[PDB]
Amino acid sequence: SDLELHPPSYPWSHRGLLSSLDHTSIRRGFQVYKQVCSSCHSMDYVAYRHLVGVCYTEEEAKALAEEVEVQDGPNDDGEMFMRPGKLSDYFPKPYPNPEAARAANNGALPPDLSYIVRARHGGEDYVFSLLTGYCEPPTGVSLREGLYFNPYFPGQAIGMAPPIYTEVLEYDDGTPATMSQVAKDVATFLRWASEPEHDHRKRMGLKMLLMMGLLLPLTYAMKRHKWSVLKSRKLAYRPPK
Amino acid sequence: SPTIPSRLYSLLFRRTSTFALTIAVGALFFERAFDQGADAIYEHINEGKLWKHIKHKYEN
Amino acid sequence: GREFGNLARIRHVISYSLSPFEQRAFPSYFSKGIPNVLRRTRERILRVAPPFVVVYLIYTWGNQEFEQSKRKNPAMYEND
Amino acid sequence: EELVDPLTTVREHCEQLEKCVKARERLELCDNRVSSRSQTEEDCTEELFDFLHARDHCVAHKLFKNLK
Amino acid sequence: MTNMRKTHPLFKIINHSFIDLPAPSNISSWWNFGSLLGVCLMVQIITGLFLAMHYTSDTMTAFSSVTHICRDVNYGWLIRYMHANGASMFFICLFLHVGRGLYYGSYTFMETWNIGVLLLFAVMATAFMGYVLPWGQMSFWGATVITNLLSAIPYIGTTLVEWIWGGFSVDKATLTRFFAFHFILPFIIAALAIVHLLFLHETGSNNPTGLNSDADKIPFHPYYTIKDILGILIMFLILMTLVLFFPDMLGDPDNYMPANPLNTPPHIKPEWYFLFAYAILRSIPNKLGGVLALILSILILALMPFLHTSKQRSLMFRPITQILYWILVANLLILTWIGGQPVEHPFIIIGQLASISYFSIILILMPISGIIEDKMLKLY
Ligand SMILES: CCCCCCCCCCCCCCCCCC(=O)OC[C@H](COP(=O)(O)OCCN)OC(=O)CCCCCCCCCCCCCCCCC
Ligand code: HEC
Ligand code: HEM
Ligand code: HEM
Repeated sequence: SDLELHPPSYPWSHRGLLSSLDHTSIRRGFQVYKQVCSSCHSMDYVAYRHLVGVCYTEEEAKALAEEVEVQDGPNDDGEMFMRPGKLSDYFPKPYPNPEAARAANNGALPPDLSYIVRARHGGEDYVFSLLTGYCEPPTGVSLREGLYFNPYFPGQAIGMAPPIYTEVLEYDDGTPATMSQVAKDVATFLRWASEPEHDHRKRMGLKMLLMMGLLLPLTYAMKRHKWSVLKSRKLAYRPPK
Repeated sequence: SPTIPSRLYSLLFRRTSTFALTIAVGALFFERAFDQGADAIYEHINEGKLWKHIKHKYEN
Repeated sequence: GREFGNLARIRHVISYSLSPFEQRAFPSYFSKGIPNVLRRTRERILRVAPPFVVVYLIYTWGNQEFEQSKRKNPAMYEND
Repeated sequence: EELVDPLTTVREHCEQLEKCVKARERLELCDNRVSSRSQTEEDCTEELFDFLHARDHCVAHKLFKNLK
Repeated sequence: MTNMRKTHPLFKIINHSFIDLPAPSNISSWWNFGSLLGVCLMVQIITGLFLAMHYTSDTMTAFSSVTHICRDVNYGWLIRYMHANGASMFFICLFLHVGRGLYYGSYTFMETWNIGVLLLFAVMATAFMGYVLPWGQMSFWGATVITNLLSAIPYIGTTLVEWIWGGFSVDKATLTRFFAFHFILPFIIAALAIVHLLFLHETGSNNPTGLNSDADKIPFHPYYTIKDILGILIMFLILMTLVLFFPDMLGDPDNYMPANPLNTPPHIKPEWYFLFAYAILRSIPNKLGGVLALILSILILALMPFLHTSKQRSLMFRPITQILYWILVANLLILTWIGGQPVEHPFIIIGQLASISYFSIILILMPISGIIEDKMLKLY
């Protein structure tokens, strides 16, 4: 069907005008991506050093980077070799090229989730509604293998199997990993991944509002000084008759 | 008894060079005070959410 | 060629002004600003507003007409 | 001791409201009409969309207070 | 001694154009807008220069360079979104400047008006190629659609489009030459703005009453200096609340995907300030008809000084033409709304009626109304 279903507005902790992101939720959503979403989706523009000072310390992010193996080279014989990862390494590819993703995902290409709440209408609301909106198809419509019904996906036939259920991973802080909690955490993490400057942007905006609230009446007062020399000027016509 | 703007004019605002000096000194002091106040407002709006609020839990 | 001194020929006109340090920058700002703004908006509201009012009506009608254009016609699938 | 998703509890609590149960009634009238006909190309995705729109609107009104 | 301000040959021009320039005392805040445009131009140039130290005009690396600017350059996201929202602010100030010129009869300064419409064409071309530059999905498909409809010219159109492309389609050569042209045109815009200021300064500015303001003129400094400073401050407030709080309310989300030639978007738009012209371009079911409709929809401002049939310059004392002017602003907003809508019912008939009404109000209704208004004052 060509009819579309808009996702609703959720009360996010960063929804407000000066409201920053909850960094524990970004840490939990990074764990959700690492354990679930990294098998199919890529994060080509995010590195491990971006996690320092946001969700993890330097040594925690160093351990996270060294858990994986990165292709590197050329060696002195001219051959490629695996090495442990470091902080300057970006997040590992699931597939070496998109045609391998097409072959491994029944013809569908799992998109790079680095701008996925910036490239979709709804933002993180759309991601939450897509992850928590898998349901049985209604009567009249039928779907084949490799397809799953999702009313928030355009066309209502998504090639992605439902990846999140109750207790799909174990959190580091002991939070109960329900489907809604895991989806909210990964939506917060994807919002941070699309907008890493978000808290700094809102702090800059707060300083800008304070500075403009200081400076606009003062510049208005200077203008009205230099113009109130003219705005009380009185004229008189005195013809000699 | 002169008032505060009158004494501010007599000591600082008359000469243009002293006007520039008090503008520069007030600029640096206002910069320090304004960054401190605006920052404190920003963590007061978003307490328990920034990295410096949850930073003590993970550092060893 | 066109500067102060040779702009216009003015005779018998007296202007009075005072120093900006002598007068207030906001002389009765609200108590005369509100009726002046009300006078200006009542002299211009009938010329300005009704085009934007009918833009609002056309916008709402077009959006709702598109929404019922995407609506399923119940007359179909009635014969069988 | 299964870990209960708060989204489910909020979902039937929101389906207890009136616009959701009216849209659900139209959905059952549609599946009664469609599933009892042999050959047709009718699909009623639109009032399933209406029911989901109302239900997830009132779910998103109050879901996030139960999530840590 | 010697007055250095009125004698030094570099300070003499600065004096005559900004300090001792006799300006009308009663010009409203609308006369700020052109100065804002100049400031916006400088802002764009400055931000553009700081985008040019990290941007690469290669189709493999353009999106990667833009993401590197947003993510790794210190405050690079700030400069990029300042550049984008400053282009939007440029077009806001440009539209209000043109509306001031239309309302107050400033088009009787014919040379200034013609240099203006040349500047408007140059700014639109610069913004189009700049929007092509990040090489997103939306940039590639907007460039493809605009050049494909430019191919409608008979007997030279396909050759001209393949010459502009440098190939069979929109490719690496198109992006690199668009980077060069988008770099070089704002300096030509600055030179044309200098010519614009000279052609205005031969005769002074217009006032909202439309009368000869020679009896009441004031120096530009300090009155319009501090007024322009206040307008600059307000425009900076709106620009920074557009950048720091709602950085994507005016852009399209599909530009954050990489350019896929295989995948077409479901709905193709230019950015919002082109949108009304796009509506006019699709109000005729003929390719040449739509192209000439767009060209005359921009060039009707150049045709405007020959349509003035009234004995009064401004619209301050002309209520019927005021009503027609606000109806013109109304259906310009309507065409802007239609241009972002897909081509089904009732958007097609609304856009056709809006384009017909736009051309009939500018061409027919305003001179007839001016004749009627002259008849009411016992002048005709
Ligand atoms: C007959 C007037 C009666 C007025 C009664 C009100 C009381 C008057 C006495 C008390 C004073 C109150 C304040 C006065 C303010 C200034 C004076 C004023 O408002 O005058 C009326 C004004 C001008 O009158 P005038 O121009 O002579 O009328 C010709 C109509 N075409 O005329 C108007 O304001 C009327 C404006 C009507 C505009 C209608 C526009 C309809 C079409 C819009 C199309 C927009 C685009 C649609 C889509 C197109 C594409 C699909
Ligand atoms: C392999 C089984 C995958 C897992 C694990 C995850 N995703 Fe995925 N995703 C996959 C495919 C094959 C597709 C494309 C399907 C199609 O029909 O296009 C997707 C798509 C997405 C999208 C994009 C939706 C859109 O409108 O384009 C998103 C936002 C998405 N997937 C999210 C997502 C998340 C957050 C995951 C971790 C829990 C995740 N996916 C895992 C394949 C797979
Ligand atoms: C000579 C000065 C200029 C230079 C060097 C310049 C350079 C650039 C560069 C490198 C980009 C790509 C980076 C990006 O994606 O933002 C860009 C984008 C852009 N430029 Fe410019 N530019 C200049 C002036 C202008 C002007 C005057 C306008 C307005 C008409 C403009 C409008 C744009 C737009 C709309 C974009 C797209 C922004 C986006 O990605 O959304 N530029 N410019
Ligand atoms: C590139 C963007 C432009 C810039 C930088 C620019 C710059 C200026 C400046 C500085 C002024 C003098 C101050 C003022 O009166 O506002 C001015 C006035 C003027 N401009 Fe422009 N302008 C631009 C676009 C245009 C366009 C597109 C037109 C034609 C529609 C135009 C026509 C005029 C006219 C007629 C005036 C005289 C104002 C009057 O006396 O009423 N300008 N412009």
